[PDB]
Amino acid sequence: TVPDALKDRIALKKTARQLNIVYFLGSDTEPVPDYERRLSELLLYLQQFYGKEMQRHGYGARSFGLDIKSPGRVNIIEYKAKNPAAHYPYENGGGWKAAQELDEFFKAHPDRKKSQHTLIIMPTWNDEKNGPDNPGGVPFYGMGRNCFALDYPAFDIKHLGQKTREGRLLTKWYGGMAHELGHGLNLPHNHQTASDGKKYGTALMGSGNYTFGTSPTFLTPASCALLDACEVFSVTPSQQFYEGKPEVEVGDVAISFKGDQILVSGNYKSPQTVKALNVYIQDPPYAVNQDYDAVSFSRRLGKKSGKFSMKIDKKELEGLNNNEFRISLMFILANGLHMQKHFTFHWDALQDYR
Ligand SMILES: [Zn+2]
Ligand SMILES: [Zn+2]
Repeated sequence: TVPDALKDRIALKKTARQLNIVYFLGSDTEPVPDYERRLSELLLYLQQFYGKEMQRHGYGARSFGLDIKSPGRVNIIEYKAKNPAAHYPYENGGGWKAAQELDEFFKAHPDRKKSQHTLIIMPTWNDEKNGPDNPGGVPFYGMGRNCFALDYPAFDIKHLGQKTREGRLLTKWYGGMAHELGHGLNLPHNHQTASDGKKYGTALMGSGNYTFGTSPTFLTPASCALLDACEVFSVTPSQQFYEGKPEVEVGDVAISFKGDQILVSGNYKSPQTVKALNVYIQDPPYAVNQDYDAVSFSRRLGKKSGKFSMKIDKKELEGLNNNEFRISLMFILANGLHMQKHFTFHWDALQDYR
């Protein structure tokens, strides 16, 4: 009743909002057997991973909230869809179609919606391409505050880390869920620093979807700074999330290069508290799926206005190898919105900025 992988687990702080879990069934789709237990175990272990990382970074035992209906059992919404499975495929807006239908379901049942974040899980298609040994066919990506992942018969934590086809399949699809959930929880891609890579392994939002459960995987300071400002990690019920627009004035920005060091400083002013500054340094190209390489840093601010100061060591920029690089400054607000400013440089023609 308790898998071995959950025997080591921490008590977590109650949160003001919880991640919704929807098991999304096409009108012609049968659940994968034993999904309530299998997915509860996997989700509770995922919750442990995120909560232990938040604690290790100084935020206390805070994870994404889950609605628990009995010991070891998540309150999963089993949703029977209006249309057959073929109507909500990975491609061509299948995920948006599912999400719109769930918007209708939550409008008609607002008691069952516990936050603005939802993880939708669909069973694998079973055809000539996909099946229990090669899951796929369904949405599998982040979509705003929503994210999509899948289920299949061996999607069971008992295989975690095992040197078997089931174990390798699990790290692929469980690591995948962990990473897509990160996107759903407002996380962009980022890469571990050189020092963190040596101590803690592979960043989950970098290539950690390939390592989760098999080799050491972790969450960066910058990811934890965003989770600190994510609705389902809130221990402050007075705080409302994601309303309005990010309003930050950023002035007197200086970026200077002195030996091996990158100096970043400036001032900020917001009507909201500014929780933190994340700094991302990456090689081109810069699209939202060409940024697995962005090495990230974070600094706590915690005021509505003030100055920021940061020295970044170039030797921590593990993996970067382009003459051209971009520094992004991301200001994270208390309501979970953020704004960014970008600056591009060239190592062979380094120009201090303002
Ligand atoms: Zn991703
Ligand atoms: Zn890049």
